[PDB]
Amino acid sequence: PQPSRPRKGSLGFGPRKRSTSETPRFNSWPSDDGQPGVQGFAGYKAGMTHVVLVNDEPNSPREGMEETVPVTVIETPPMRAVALRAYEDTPYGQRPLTEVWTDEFHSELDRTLDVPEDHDPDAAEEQIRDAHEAGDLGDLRLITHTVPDAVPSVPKKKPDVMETRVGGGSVSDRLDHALDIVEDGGEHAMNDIFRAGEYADVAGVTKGKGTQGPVKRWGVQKRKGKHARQGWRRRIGNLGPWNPSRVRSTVPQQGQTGYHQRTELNKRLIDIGEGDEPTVDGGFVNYGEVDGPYTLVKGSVPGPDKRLVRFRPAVRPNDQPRLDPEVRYVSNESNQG
Amino acid sequence: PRVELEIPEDVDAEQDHLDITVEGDNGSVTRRLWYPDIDVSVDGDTVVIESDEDNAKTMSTIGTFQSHIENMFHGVTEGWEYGMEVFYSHFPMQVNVEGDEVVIENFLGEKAPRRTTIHGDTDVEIDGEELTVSGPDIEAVGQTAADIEQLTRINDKDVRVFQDGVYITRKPNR
Amino acid sequence: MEALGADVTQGLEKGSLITCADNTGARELKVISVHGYSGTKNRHPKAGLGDKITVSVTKGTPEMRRQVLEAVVVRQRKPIRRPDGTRVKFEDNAAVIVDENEDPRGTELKGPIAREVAQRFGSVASAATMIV
Amino acid sequence: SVAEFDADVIVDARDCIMGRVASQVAEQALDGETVAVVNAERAVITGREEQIVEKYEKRVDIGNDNGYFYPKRPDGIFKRTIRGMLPHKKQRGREAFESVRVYLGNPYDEDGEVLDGTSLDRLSNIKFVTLGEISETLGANKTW
Amino acid sequence: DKPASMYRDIDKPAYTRREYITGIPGSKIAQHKMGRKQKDADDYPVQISLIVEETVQLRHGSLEASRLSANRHLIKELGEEGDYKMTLRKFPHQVLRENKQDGMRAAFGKIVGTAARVQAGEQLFTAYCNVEDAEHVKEAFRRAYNKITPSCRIKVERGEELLIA
RNA sequence: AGCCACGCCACACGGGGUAAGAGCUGAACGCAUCUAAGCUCGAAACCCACUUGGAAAAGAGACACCGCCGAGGUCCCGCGU
RNA sequence: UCGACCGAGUGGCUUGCUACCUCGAUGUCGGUUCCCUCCAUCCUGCCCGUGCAGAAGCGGGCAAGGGUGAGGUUGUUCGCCUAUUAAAGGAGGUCGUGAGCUGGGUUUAGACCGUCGUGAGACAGGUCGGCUGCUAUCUACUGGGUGUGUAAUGGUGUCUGA
RNA sequence: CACUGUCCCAACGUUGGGCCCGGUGAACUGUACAUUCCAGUGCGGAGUCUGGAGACACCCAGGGGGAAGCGAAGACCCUAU
RNA sequence: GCCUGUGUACCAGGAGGGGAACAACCCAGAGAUAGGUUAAGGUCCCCAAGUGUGGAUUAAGUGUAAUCCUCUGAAGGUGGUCUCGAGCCCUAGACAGCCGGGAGGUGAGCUUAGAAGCAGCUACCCUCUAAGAAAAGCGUAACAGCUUACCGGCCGAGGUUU
Ligand SMILES: [Cl-]
Ligand SMILES: [Cl-]
Ligand SMILES: [Cl-]
Ligand SMILES: [Cl-]
Ligand SMILES: [Cl-]
Ligand SMILES: [Cl-]
Ligand SMILES: [Cl-]
Ligand SMILES: [Cl-]
Ligand SMILES: [Cl-]
Ligand SMILES: [K+]
Ligand SMILES: [Mg+2]
Ligand SMILES: [Mg+2]
Ligand SMILES: [Mg+2]
Ligand SMILES: [Mg+2]
Ligand SMILES: [Mg+2]
Ligand SMILES: [Mg+2]
Ligand SMILES: [Mg+2]
Ligand SMILES: [Mg+2]
Ligand SMILES: [Mg+2]
Ligand SMILES: [Mg+2]
Ligand SMILES: [Mg+2]
Ligand SMILES: [Mg+2]
Ligand SMILES: [Mg+2]
Ligand SMILES: [Mg+2]
Ligand SMILES: [Mg+2]
Ligand SMILES: [Mg+2]
Ligand SMILES: [Mg+2]
Ligand SMILES: [Mg+2]
Ligand SMILES: [Mg+2]
Ligand SMILES: [Mg+2]
Ligand SMILES: [Mg+2]
Ligand SMILES: [Mg+2]
Ligand SMILES: [Mg+2]
Ligand SMILES: [Mg+2]
Ligand code: NA
Ligand code: NA
Ligand code: NA
Ligand code: NA
Ligand code: NA
Ligand code: NA
Ligand code: NA
Ligand code: NA
Ligand code: NA
Ligand code: NA
Ligand code: NA
Ligand code: NA
Ligand code: NA
Ligand code: NA
Ligand code: NA
Ligand code: NA
Ligand code: NA
Ligand code: NA
Ligand code: NA
Ligand code: NA
Ligand code: NA
Ligand code: NA
Repeated sequence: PQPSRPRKGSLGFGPRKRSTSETPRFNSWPSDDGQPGVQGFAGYKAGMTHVVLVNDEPNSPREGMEETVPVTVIETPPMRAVALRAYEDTPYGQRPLTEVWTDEFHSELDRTLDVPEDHDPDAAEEQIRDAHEAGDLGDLRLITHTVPDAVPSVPKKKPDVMETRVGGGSVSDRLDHALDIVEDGGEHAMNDIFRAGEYADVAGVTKGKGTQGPVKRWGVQKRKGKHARQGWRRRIGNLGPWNPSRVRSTVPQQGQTGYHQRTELNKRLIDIGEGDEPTVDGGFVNYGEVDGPYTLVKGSVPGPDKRLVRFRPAVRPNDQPRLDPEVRYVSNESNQG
Repeated sequence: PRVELEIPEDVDAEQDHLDITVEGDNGSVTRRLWYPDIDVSVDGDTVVIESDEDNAKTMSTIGTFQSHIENMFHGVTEGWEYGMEVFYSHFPMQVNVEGDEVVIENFLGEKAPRRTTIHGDTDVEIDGEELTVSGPDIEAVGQTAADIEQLTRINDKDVRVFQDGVYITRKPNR
Repeated sequence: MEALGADVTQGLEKGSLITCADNTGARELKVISVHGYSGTKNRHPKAGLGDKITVSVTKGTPEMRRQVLEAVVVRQRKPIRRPDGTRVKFEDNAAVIVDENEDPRGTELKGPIAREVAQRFGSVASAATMIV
Repeated sequence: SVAEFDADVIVDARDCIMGRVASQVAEQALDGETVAVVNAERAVITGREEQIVEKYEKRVDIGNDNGYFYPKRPDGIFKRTIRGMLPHKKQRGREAFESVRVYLGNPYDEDGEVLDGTSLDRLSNIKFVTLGEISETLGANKTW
Repeated sequence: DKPASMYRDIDKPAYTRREYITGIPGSKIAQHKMGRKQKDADDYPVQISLIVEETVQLRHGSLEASRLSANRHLIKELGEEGDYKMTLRKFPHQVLRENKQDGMRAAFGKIVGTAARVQAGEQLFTAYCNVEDAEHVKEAFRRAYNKITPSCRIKVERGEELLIA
């Protein structure tokens, strides 16, 4: 009597509404086991191509043989860690304490912030160290931003600004490590945080679909057979039982679909290069040509071309890193045709 | 009621709040003894367990506290010792101490080692097919001994046929 | 089961009529069920290259007809993907009758078998003329 | 939160029975007093931990679209306990309630006072739980 | 097997008069006198009774299951010719109706069976035994009280001082 | 081209506390006893972990800089992630 | 492991009883689609016993997180049957769900057959045909805006986490 | 048998609407109040009673869970000298 | 929360105070206005008045529920715990535990191939003793072997039946 079947779509990604921030904000950070280091990076989505690879999986019967793998090319020029923020531990949880800022700024950063003309870094740094001595110091993160002007395919000169955690080492060593990076002007690269063959989590705001119906948005069935000709095609049977007499939020309905934040786990970094190697004949469709620092990600990444995406080291990897996998071939074939 | 426990020779007993500590040549044991309206105190050379309450539940805990303390006396002087014997039929079982855990390899031919972590200051000493488990705290030692036996438990097969395991042989007295 | 070493889009359903490629005397087979397969509400049980399927003989010798047997799908029209990314597809859909031990019921196979079917059934591969 | 409440009364809930304190704090707030309840995490509820915990777990569990929002943290739980003793929907009730604040630990310089009748004797009782323990069980992040 | 919840209460008038009631089913009770019938009750040092603690109706099928399960135990223990006697004192005089086969039209029930009315505090069973066998009658009675509606008291009415000590 | 699935990528360890259960120490009841106080373990279930939303959380939050005759924002113009 | 007799109960899924609610109408059965729930658990996890060697079982405990599918006859619910399956559990939500669908059945007006009737006609007996209205005021929810409060100094950017 | 989007399982596209703007411009319905939700109670099927929970106001689009929604002094059933 | 009597008081046609709400349960029968004091029912907060007093019980959040469609909980269990009895044993040392001793005729007779305390039938004597069965229960093919009865010691204050 009515075979069962799972509900339509997950309830874990709700409410499905427009993201308030087109720059994604990481909900979690990797653990502190390693040496002091910045816990993420960012870049701009270009497109897709494929790659022939040598299977490095020790547990595959195909180990050593060639495999074709899909890749999303992301332009990953260096970013600037322009400040160091410290969090205090309080009964209400973590709160920003103070910030140590550089005096050295990229020319376009004033399109976004009101850049400090007058700051006292040492005072801030002192406040931080006093906190550490009191054992109230709870976290250390860098205020960082991208340099889209270094990516001509992307129309924006206005930088995207995001805060990224610094993990690893003792708190003291971590503090020093953070301060060293910032004072320079903060310039750092994909090279510095990530190595090819490692797993990253990639976060991004998905392609916007605007308003869509429950069939697309939730995966409910279309009306079937005779039912499909009666005046109803794409609508669900009912909004609920007689009682409770109200519509539950769990029933699939139309609404904003796409343009949500997603964090996708365990994305293998196939290569971190620079130059025009990955670029496709004719240009990446609706994007442009890539010549410059880039990252190849196994498979797919959330978002349309030009969208900012964020990297962090995998917080829950299934597999051991197999470093620097061998790339036999990278297709430059036109994506038109 | 009131019960008095004469502290034995070369043993010291200190009581801080609801904690009592017992020191001897074999070591030190501290215990929380906490039950409504039962006072445990060190007066001179005698430990005193008392309550204004005579009810069955109170007497129960009093008798329990007495035996707990006496066991502590025994543990810091004479010590506590459990004997254990490994038996196997077909697959030779390797039983060793690695750090703070005792490890069992090739149990019933299993590729994966079985492990248990030793409680407290308990010592596990293996000689051939014999083990001895020992220490000052009878709680820790008894449990460590038990964990070793329990570690060879098998739910899925007839135990009368599959008897392999480490078993407690000698159990302490007094 | 053992990995096929290929990604399959199942091209067959419960009820599909396919070629019996072998000398058993069964000509046409009707798919009935797919071994180890569980679907979902309203979904037609689906079978493809390298699946073991329960089968019914619709066309053939009188003695083979109406019989309910097991078989293995050795060819399908819907493409499959090989590890180098290329797609492979056949001219028909074909299965080979097999016993409880997965040994072919007949002494001869008719037409090509997909290489991946060897990664699963040795006896069937062995009896193959051509493997692609 | 960290806002520096000016209290006519600072109550120490440490080893005190939550409902007996709450009842007294409720009446004082309706009497015009501003009240700070301090060390909420160390406040106490008598009885069998397992049934106590089931009750509070049920409250976290219950809910719907309209919503039942039940606090996991010790300060929240204490606050809600007090709200139940006030006509908090009426004006004088909401005013009294907003004159009361509960704190994890003691943000004040002075120790609080122990209200009569509220104190639990740990030497006479093993069946009870601390609010802190309840919150940990409920899954609260322990900041105290 | 209709449940006793239907019949166990005394709510109804006494309905006993066979001159006005026909088709009354026979009782399922085999015997009211058990053990040694030729022997006087007073020959025994020990007298034990099962006392009913609530006023109720016990129907004849329940009396028989109860009697049976008690006497079977005595026979199994003291032996078929064993030295003892047991009396079931009550007889099922009250006639029972059921409205079966209309609904509540002409609802007066057809005759379905019989029950014994027992006032609280009365002796249902009385057993007479030798001192050595007294725990065997207590046990028989325990089995017997499980087969009837009310809670029961087991009482030694003669020779308790001889029992145990 | 785009949009799509029939195409492709990714989606858990582990820890904590328990139930049934297996035990330790242990009285009441000099013994015995997994339980009465105490403790060691132990479920796809509970909590954390992970993803999503979330300053209207009325205790309506934090930090840094910029600005209060001017920071910044809206309108406008060319467009579309 | 099965378990009679008798005795005591729990549920509110069947059936019956009652006639308390509605006859200025609370739209039927079955199905469908979509959502939530219960546990007396079919599978899965952890266990106990065995007439437990193993393997395969049987019986029981905790446990509702997830799963419990596809077809042939029949309007059917139910049920029978087939091949698969870890298993293809059972209930409640106005016997959930017609301002959502369907309209095969019951139960209008046409007609035939059987039975009954002098007859008009009837049956609870079978059979063929036989309609599905409404532009959403409120509430409810899914998504999207505009304002106010926070704020007797605004803003930019980054965060916190009840 | 043949055929096929009836189905697996849905996609993309075409035309007219829908959405925004100018102009034209009705009707149904309305005891009152009305931001509700979970339970309870009540003539036993409550937005309005009771206890709690939740709830800043206004507006746009949606598909129709509830107002035992609107529409018709029930055709069924009984009763009427 | 059914049908149908009967006596009575109530609702209907009865306010006001209790009872969370609530025709008939409790108080109460009521002109207006005003000051007192009570009734039912309450006195930790919501909420007027006690975190009242002297005792005792309960650990189950039992319970904080007069009456009731409305507040369930039964038969049957319970070394959970508290209280009140009765009998017997005990500092001439009880109850339990631990240690020691449980001997010889004799492996009783019969049966039986052998039946040795212990397959079965019958008998169930006698010595040495502080005490020890012609054996109360495991155990063996049958003897081993392990206990129980029974006695002594250690210990020291209640124990045991009901
Ligand atoms: Cl449909
Ligand atoms: Cl991984
Ligand atoms: Cl199938
Ligand atoms: Cl909620
Ligand atoms: Cl209020
Ligand atoms: Cl206590
Ligand atoms: Cl249908
Ligand atoms: Cl009057
Ligand atoms: Cl409670
Ligand atoms: K009607
Ligand atoms: Mg239609
Ligand atoms: Mg292309
Ligand atoms: Mg091409
Ligand atoms: Mg087995
Ligand atoms: Mg279907
Ligand atoms: Mg309706
Ligand atoms: Mg259950
Ligand atoms: Mg569920
Ligand atoms: Mg229905
Ligand atoms: Mg249903
Ligand atoms: Mg409807
Ligand atoms: Mg309709
Ligand atoms: Mg309509
Ligand atoms: Mg029809
Ligand atoms: Mg028809
Ligand atoms: Mg028809
Ligand atoms: Mg009601
Ligand atoms: Mg309300
Ligand atoms: Mg009418
Ligand atoms: Mg008519
Ligand atoms: Mg009237
Ligand atoms: Mg007051
Ligand atoms: Mg209760
Ligand atoms: Mg009552
Ligand atoms: Na239509
Ligand atoms: Na249509
Ligand atoms: Na309806
Ligand atoms: Na309490
Ligand atoms: Na809640
Ligand atoms: Na009739
Ligand atoms: Na009974
Ligand atoms: Na765990
Ligand atoms: Na704010
Ligand atoms: Na009924
Ligand atoms: Na009406
Ligand atoms: Na229906
Ligand atoms: Na489940
Ligand atoms: Na069927
Ligand atoms: Na209905
Ligand atoms: Na319908
Ligand atoms: Na309709
Ligand atoms: Na079409
Ligand atoms: Na509606
Ligand atoms: Na009157
Ligand atoms: Na009232
Ligand atoms: Na309660």
